[PDB]
Amino acid sequence: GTLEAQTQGPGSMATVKVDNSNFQSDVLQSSEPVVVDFWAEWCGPCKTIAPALDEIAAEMAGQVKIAKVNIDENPELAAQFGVRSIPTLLMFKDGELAANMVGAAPKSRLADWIKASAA
Repeated sequence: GTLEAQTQGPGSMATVKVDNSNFQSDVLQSSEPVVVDFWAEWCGPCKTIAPALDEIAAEMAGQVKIAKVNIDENPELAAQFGVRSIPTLLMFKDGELAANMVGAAPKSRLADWIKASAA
């Protein structure tokens, strides 16, 4: 036979990449609140917040998970969750859609929104 990779491969070890294979297990069934960042390679504003989201994910380890959904790869998932422009972040808590925000923002504002949304 053959061995299994232990990670999702090169890419952020702070955030989790989500598609249809793990949206239920890693987002909807998560014990911690989960922020889902809907992004695409062509979204310049999304790129300007991606490092802040990695930092928040590392700092909030065990408290709030940060997931990444590429909308070009998961367009129906994005559409079903009402994502009609990016950047968009959604927070899920206990399988419920708790909050959203649109547009880029500095780390401080992202973190404030996460904390308020998870309250």
